[PDB]
Amino acid sequence: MRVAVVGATGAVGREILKVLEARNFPLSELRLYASPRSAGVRLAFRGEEIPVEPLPEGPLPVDLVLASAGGGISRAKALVWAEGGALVVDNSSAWRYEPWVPLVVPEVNREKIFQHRGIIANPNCTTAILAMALWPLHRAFQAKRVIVATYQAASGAGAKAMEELLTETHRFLHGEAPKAEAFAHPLPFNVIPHIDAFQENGYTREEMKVVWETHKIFGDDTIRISATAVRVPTLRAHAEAVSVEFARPVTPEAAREVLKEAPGVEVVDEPEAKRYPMPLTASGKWDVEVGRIRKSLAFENGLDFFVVGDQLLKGAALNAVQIAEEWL
Amino acid sequence: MRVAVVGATGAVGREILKVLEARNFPLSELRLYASPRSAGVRLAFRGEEIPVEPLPEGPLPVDLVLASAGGGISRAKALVWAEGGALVVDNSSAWRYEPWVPLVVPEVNREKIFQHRGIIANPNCTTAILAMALWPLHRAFQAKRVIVATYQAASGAGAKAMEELLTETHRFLHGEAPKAEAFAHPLPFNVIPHIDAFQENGYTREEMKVVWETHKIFGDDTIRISATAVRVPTLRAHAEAVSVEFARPVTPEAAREVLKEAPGVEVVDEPEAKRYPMPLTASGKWDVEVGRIRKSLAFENGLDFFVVGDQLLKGAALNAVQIAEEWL
Repeated sequence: MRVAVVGATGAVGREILKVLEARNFPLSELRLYASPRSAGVRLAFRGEEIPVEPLPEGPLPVDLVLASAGGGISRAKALVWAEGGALVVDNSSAWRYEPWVPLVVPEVNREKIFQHRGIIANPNCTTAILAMALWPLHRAFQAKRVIVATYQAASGAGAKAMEELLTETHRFLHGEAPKAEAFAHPLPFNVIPHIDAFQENGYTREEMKVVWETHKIFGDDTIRISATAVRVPTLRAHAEAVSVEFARPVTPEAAREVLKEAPGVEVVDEPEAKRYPMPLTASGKWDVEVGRIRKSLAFENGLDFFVVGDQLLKGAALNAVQIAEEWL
Repeated sequence: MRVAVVGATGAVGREILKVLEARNFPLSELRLYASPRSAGVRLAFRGEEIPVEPLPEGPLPVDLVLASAGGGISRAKALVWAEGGALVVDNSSAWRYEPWVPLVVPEVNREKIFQHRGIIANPNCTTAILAMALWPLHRAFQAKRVIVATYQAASGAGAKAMEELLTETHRFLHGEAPKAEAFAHPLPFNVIPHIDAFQENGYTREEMKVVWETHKIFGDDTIRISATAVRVPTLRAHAEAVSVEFARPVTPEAAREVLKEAPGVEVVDEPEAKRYPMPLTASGKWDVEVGRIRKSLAFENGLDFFVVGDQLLKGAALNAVQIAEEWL
């Protein structure tokens, strides 16, 4: 199974090698691709060093293409590739909101993988994990209203921004005013209620995704979803205080056992033992932790939970994993 | 006109006297008090230093008393310092919920002042700054359902909890494991979905205050409230993302015009300009920043916004402002 990795040198692309390694993904070939910028650099796989070819304006030669190199190139290459007979999984937002491409999270609509006709859209970060937990609640209790507050990380802004936070928080401690460059403002010791592009209704493209992606990933345009994407001083883990109004009578004790069964969703819920989800323990694991399950006081039949999932893994883990299923 | 500070050395005692010294307070006596732990220290004030006294088991001698030395101590002397003839204004969770005690935020229930019997409670920092936004919106459209995902800083944990945050990040930035002592878990580069202590309902003592406290200051027992409280790696500014369902058709623009006219509350809401509240650009002001005001997609007639206010000031400031009115 010849596989290409368009985007290699990026945060996702780089994690894409290790999970791809860690799941013992059975390749045959090994192809890393980047735009000219990284035309001559080397990464590492199975301890063995592998080159990074710049992308050639001309489709060849692979079975599977795992794209994590912006929408510029993806919007531009998707078709060209799947035509060469390569299965295309893109982590960018170029084909997501398109009627012919399935937007999949293996815990939910794996069924859609085989409804593809050349490409498959990898979901947003904030959406993937939130689904990993919100998938089973929906199926069991039918939601109708979600209100999330995001505690997003630096990795979401790429690797250069993950680094910025290190160096910046560093100069901060030493007196010198943070040199904001990778974010809209200086992020050390602060929060930016601004993740993406502001639309006409007030929300940002990021916020708006929590909805359009859900409405499709679940195939239910009927769920009322509100969300505030906020950037915070954290390396690679996304946090999101969630709330929901249900059809069926919830029970923090019924959502628990149920949650206690869902795949890839470590339940982490113990107040007495100061035991709840945290980027402290979420970052690194393939799972998403979920805690603070409590009978919501806001809604007449609601729940307030907290969720954490590694942000670079809910890019790459669900990627290299959609393929593992393609196999199925 | 004599005043005393009980907890004259704590982070809050120190903002008190500086907004005392800054709002040119009509005092006439400068008695600073603190527990024996600190029975030998001197603070600043109008140029001269003042010695700090250990809390006397002999309540007296003053007219006004800005207490800020904990809960066990205010519970045991509020009544006494009171019988002496002093007016006790306490910034702690100890009297706030007693029937005969007025919980006051000048801008909302000033009149409640003149209906007290010795003690006037000073609400929860995550309520005061939150009340400055929700009040006008509430007495103009009428709240029915509030949901707030707090982003509280280490300032509210304390002085030793701010100082700790700095050295631990620094330590962390240097490749060594944070050694928490001031927080539940290591705070550097992380979020902690737990603030005070857990109640049986599944909610922490923190959240519930943001409710109970709101009911009493507002005079509306009926208002399905719901809080979520998380400590973020920030110095002394508190952020919250809100979503209040309102009865009267509300307007993002109509509500926005209310606020620019609401006291002690500055509006900051220009998306095209990357203009919204930020701990950074709000820590040290007497106004609370509101912005990101938008028509919420969660409910039919609702509003979502971002709120940022300085914790330590909405400790000291709301306290020496209650007294200013104890004069008027």
